[PDB]
Amino acid sequence: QEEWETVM
Amino acid sequence: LLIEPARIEEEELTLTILRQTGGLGISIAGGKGSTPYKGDDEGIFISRVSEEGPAARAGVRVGDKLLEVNGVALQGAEHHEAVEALRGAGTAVQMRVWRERM
Repeated sequence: QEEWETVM
Repeated sequence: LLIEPARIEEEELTLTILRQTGGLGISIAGGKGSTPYKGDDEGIFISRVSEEGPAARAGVRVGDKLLEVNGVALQGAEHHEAVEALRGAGTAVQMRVWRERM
């Protein structure tokens, strides 16, 4: 649920 | 007595990022159905900006709400939809962001 750090 | 100066409480900016072989130099948070990054706002936010990276050099700041990328609106978007938008934005990533103060 918690997706706060998808690095791009 | 002293007077409160002119204060900008909100901004909507258009920033143009030049992706490097490493990438954009950001981290995004939130999405419809996700644990919101700020309050109950299930929108997409910039949670991290690499110092002197592409996004950094383009004016992006931690906390910017992501509204649109190269003409693709993210309203009501899930996290992975925003992830797929940015992964494919290409070399020039023009994003529209919303920004508070403090």
